[PDB]
Amino acid sequence: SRYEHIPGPPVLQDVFLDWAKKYGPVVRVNVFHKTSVIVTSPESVKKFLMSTKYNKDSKMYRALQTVFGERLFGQGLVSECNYERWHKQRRVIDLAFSRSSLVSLMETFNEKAEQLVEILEAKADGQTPVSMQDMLTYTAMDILAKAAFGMETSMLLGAQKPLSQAVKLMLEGITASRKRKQLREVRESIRFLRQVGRDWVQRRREALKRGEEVPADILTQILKAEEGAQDDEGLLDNFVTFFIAGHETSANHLAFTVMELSRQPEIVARLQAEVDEVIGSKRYLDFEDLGRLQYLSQVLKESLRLYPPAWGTFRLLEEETLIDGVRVPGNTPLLFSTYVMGRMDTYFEDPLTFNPDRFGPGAPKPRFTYFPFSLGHRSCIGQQFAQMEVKVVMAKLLQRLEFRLVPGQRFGLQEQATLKPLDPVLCTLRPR
Ligand code: HEM
Ligand SMILES: Cc1ccccc1C1=NN(C(=O)c2ccncc2)C(C)(C)C1
Repeated sequence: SRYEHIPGPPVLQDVFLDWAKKYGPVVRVNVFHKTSVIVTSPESVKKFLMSTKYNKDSKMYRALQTVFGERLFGQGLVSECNYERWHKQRRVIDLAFSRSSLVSLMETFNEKAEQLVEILEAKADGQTPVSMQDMLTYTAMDILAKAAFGMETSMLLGAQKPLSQAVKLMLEGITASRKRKQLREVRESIRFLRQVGRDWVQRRREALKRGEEVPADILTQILKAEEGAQDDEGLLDNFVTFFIAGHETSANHLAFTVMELSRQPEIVARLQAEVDEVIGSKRYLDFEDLGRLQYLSQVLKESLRLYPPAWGTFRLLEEETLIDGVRVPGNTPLLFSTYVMGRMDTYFEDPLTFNPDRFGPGAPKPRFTYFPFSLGHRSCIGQQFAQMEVKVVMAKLLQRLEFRLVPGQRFGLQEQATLKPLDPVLCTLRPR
């Protein structure tokens, strides 16, 4: 009743889009456990996301913390909602995301991208159906495992099928809650994931002791954040957090980019030409190469406008506040959605047209209407990691292969924690 005065109704993101267009920039939604208010003006985006006065709503992030009673992300970097506890771990883990840290990861990006293209090239007979969704998730997972944790998962070669199963069941579990044996499959998968964590951490600890060669990475920092903690729960929260966050969205963004580009032959021809000019035949992209893939950068940004895997974020409004002429009561989750704003014609001209030129030099940058990595203090710690890795993978594909989507494959979305292609992006391939 306390929310009844707010405009609202008497893939869910698409329903939210319809509601925002019909009811304006502040709309009550009663889908989540609570009533929340979707705020879609750039004025609100700027006010709430760009200030440390506003923090994440813990009632919303509880669904990441714990799933069917099993600790999943716990109080890790994504799901910790208290500013001070968040800040303490952010500053330590930030060390793994410096320019100097990221530059050293180019080797791993190159090796796994090369392995993926060699695998695809062998199937490029213009006939064999290849799930690009699957191949890209395996590459993303193999990259993350090696880069962040020093482990070789070999999913690209069919290894670690249980591990991929567990991630899949746990993602479905997030959405399920947000019978008998689905609960079992989910619960086990989460424990599996945490048990993997304890394994690698034990391995890392063994290596360090008789001082084997142990290169500084994300794991180094998450360990450092927990130095002198009372047990390993905080450590394993971040293991799982980075295990999942460090591949799932990257994979999704890759899959969506490949899917969309399969109907964009003129953009594909421009991307192929850019890659031919900047890297040529070289089998390795350097760091300075990446910055020269300017058109590719723009394409990837446009892909994230229309297809953000992580569609938005929540903040807690503590005190009753006027928001764009609406009285929003205190103790209210505010939902921000780059998916919704990306598809509104008040913010983007012809919003459904895929146009990389929106992100060209000399184009007015979108002011608070576009945030696929979020904004402010709680923006994506892995944004530059992701940007580098997806560029490497995309550049290698474009260098070497032509993709055609199998007819019958759809362009629609599903929701499994994140947004991802409904279909497996089944393609036939030919060498360039
Ligand atoms: C295209 C790929 C990626 C996208 C679209 C993405 C998107 C996002 C978004 C929207 C948030 C804010 C979440 C919220 O408000 O609840 C976020 C935060 C985060 N992302 Fe990502 N992410 C990507 C890749 C990565 C990678 C590669 C890593 C790690 C290797 C990562 C780790 C995180 C973490 C740990 C946070 C929490 C940051 C904090 O609150 O301090 N993400 N990301
Ligand atoms: C944050 C978010 C908002 C809206 C909808 C979904 C998500 C998720 N992000 N996720 C990540 O792993 C992730 C988080 C941050 N950077 C990269 C990946 C899931 C836990 C899978 C779900």
